[PDB]
Order: sequence, then structure tokens, then C-alpha cells
Amino acid sequence: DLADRFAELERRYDARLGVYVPATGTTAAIEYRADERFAFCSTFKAPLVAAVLHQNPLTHLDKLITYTSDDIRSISPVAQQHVQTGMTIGQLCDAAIRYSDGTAANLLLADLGGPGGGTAAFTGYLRSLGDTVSRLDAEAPELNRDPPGDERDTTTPHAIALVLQQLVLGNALPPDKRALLTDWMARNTTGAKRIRAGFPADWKVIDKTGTGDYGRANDIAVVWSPTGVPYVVAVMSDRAGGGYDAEPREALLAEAATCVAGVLA
Repeated sequence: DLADRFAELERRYDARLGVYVPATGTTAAIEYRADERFAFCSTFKAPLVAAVLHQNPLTHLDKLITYTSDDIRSISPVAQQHVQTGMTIGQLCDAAIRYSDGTAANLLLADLGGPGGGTAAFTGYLRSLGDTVSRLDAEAPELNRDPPGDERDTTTPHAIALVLQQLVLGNALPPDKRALLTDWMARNTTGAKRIRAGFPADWKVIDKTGTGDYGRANDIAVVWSPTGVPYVVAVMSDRAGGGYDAEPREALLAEAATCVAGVLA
């Protein structure tokens, strides 16, 4: 009937919705359209940071990166205030997650595999984590703007939840780098009205958001129960049938999170 509850959420918001909460030692897996393709949108910036953290020592986060005002080709809340000063790799990581800064992500993509193959190196990092399905084929903001059915810049709720499972709670990152990717997500400022709004206050939530064309609204997250038990929650959605300019619905993501919270609370 929970599958019917999500199916009712789709009818109410006239949307497609995908949910995956991986099974734990004490809870079963929640899955709804978890093997269908949804666009990454900006959700890829948390594993992007992990790729950069993984491939480089911590001192690499002190490397100063300079750029121009002509590099700002997407919504970049932080990068467009520091053109004259330049931003550090850590500062780019801090901005790519907490403010979903598109230029910061585009810079970290270039840091990953050079100017041309940042998207190809990011996909390879997902291939290194056991993701055989996810692919990134453009940088911000073009990765938000593929038509429905195009596999470019898409992952699945099942895939990204397992990747984030490895990154925050698993062994994909050394614990000191793990704590850094966790801390930045813990202070994300873009997702107060998504999964965080579907969980009660005593639950701790870290997340990274995603928004795009065709009503795309996503949110991947790890939550902690008041007793400290962790869960991965990946929620993805789009309202494709309404056109490329369909309004994303953050409420659809928090109602879906409320349904999940009812299963885990």
C-alpha cells in the first residue's frame, strides 16, 4: 500500500517519483521506480566532491584556483563573488554542495579529468563505486536540460542511494575525507523544504539537492534517528508531461520523505 501511497503522490502532483532507501540490518529496503532513469541535476556534486577528495591528499584542498567572470555559465552563488580573489579546491567543494554552485562544480570537473573530460572522469568514479548505470555527459547548467528519455546525465534512485551509501556510511572514502563530505552536506542550505521537511526535528539530516527542466526536483540524503541509526534516502522526481518549463515541486519530495519517515520512525 506504500507503493500505492507513492502512486497517489504521483497523481496529486502530476509527476513521476522515484525512491530508494537501502535495506539495513534491521529494516527492509524501500523502492519505488528505483531502477528507472532520473536526471542527476545537481545531485552529482556530492559524489563529484568525493571523487576529488578520494583522488588527492587533503593538502590539495589548499590549492588556489583562479577563473574569470566569463566562466560563470550557471547559477553560482559563491563563485561570482570571488572572481578577483579565486577559490580553493576545498572552497569549491564547500560551494558545490552547500550552495549548489554550478561554476564550482564545473571547476571541480576540470580538476577531476581536465577541461574536456571532467564528465568522463566523473562517470569513471561512479564505475569505481559499482555504479554501472549512471552517466554524466555535460556540465552545469546543460546537465539539467536533457529531454525525457535521453539517458545522458541520468542515474537511478537505486544507483545514487547506494553510491551515497558507500560514501557517507561505507568505506568508499577514508574516514577523515568521509567526515569532510559529511560535514559539508550537513550544512547544506538548499534543502530545508525537501527530505528535511519530511522528517521530525529530532532526526538529523544531511542532503544535497537537484533541480532542472521538465519539473525535475531531486534530493539525496542520509538521515540519523534520535538514537543515532543511519539511513540513506534518495528521492527523485520530474513533471515531464507538463513541458520543459514544468514547475519543480519541493513539496512532492518532502511528502515522499514523510511517507519514508513513517516507515522508519
